[PDB]
Amino acid sequence: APQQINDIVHRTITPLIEQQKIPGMAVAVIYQGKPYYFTWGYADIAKKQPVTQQTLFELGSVSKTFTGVLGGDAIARGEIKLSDPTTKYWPELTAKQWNGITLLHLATYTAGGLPLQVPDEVKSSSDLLRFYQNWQPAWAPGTQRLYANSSIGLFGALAVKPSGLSFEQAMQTRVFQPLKLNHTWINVPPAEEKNYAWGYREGKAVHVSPGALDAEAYGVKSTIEDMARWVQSNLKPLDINEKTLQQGIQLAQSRYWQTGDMYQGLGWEMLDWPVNPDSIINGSDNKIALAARPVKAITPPTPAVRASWVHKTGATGGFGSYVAFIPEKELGIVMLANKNYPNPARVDAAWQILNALQ
Ligand SMILES: *[B]([O])([O])C1=[C][C]=C(/[C]=[C]/C([O])=O)[C]=[C]1
Repeated sequence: APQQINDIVHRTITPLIEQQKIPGMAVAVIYQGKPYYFTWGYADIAKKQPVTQQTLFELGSVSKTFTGVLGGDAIARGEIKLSDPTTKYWPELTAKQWNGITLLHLATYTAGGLPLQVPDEVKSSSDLLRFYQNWQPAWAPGTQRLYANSSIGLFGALAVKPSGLSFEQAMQTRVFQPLKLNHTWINVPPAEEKNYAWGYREGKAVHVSPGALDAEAYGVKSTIEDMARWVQSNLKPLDINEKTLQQGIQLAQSRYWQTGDMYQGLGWEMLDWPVNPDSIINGSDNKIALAARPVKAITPPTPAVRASWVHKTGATGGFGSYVAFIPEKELGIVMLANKNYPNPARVDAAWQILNALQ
């Protein structure tokens, strides 16, 4: 890789690994449309397996970006509309609090207070229905944003309903495959277990536990190569030959709501570039990102803005990931680690690297 990239990457990530005690890490910088990889440490401390470009990391919530696109693809196919009420695809949802709550609200965390976590006790199709029937919105729809798995996770599940495909099958067929993300999984197959890094929490090795709507909200695992490719796809969707997917990607980067200087897309979150570091850094901390906040509707939604910083953080009990890219500069970065460390440190590192390249 050009010495410039190599130097800024190493000057930035090295102190990060030491300060945060990150066991293993992979980074990818997309510069002028070309990917450059970097790896450090361990995928498995006990078995001394190093992190390589083939190592799989839990993406955590970055999986929400895949769900936003799959959803957008469904829209481009005319299978769903964001303006359709939730009940059009789940008539069994009869509780009156649901009238007025649209797929857009589920996709954008603006239904009125759906919780972050779906309860552990919710493990079946009937439990899920009961959970949503019983939920009580604290606010009218489309007024406040509350980042939630139970919100976009339901969006993902309802969105693939007309396809007649399972969520995993829709995702494989309509997103992973066309984009050649061949080492990206919702369920890691036996043959790939050997490249599946262990997550580290409090020094103990861990892997994400199964849960309701996990595939739709935080259940994707991937390699630094597939993630770099996922970034290039979102940077330049017009290169995607599959029509509905191309649209879908564009749709996920449209601006539906604004809160502070942040705009909510489908999965992705965007800010106008040039952007202020403190604004994206302080803004990413789990004190702002998860908090209840009023939103102003963007009527109608602004189509994907090329001069934007598009990003998303992700975390599981054992993993910390981050994706950020600037379409107008053909610039992006992917940071995957098997330790869940503070969001501000990720965004800080990512900004130091990308700013240094325009
Ligand atoms: B992201 O990363 O942000 C996320 C993921 C996951 C969660 C939860 C889970 C449970 O259930 O606990 C959150 C968030």
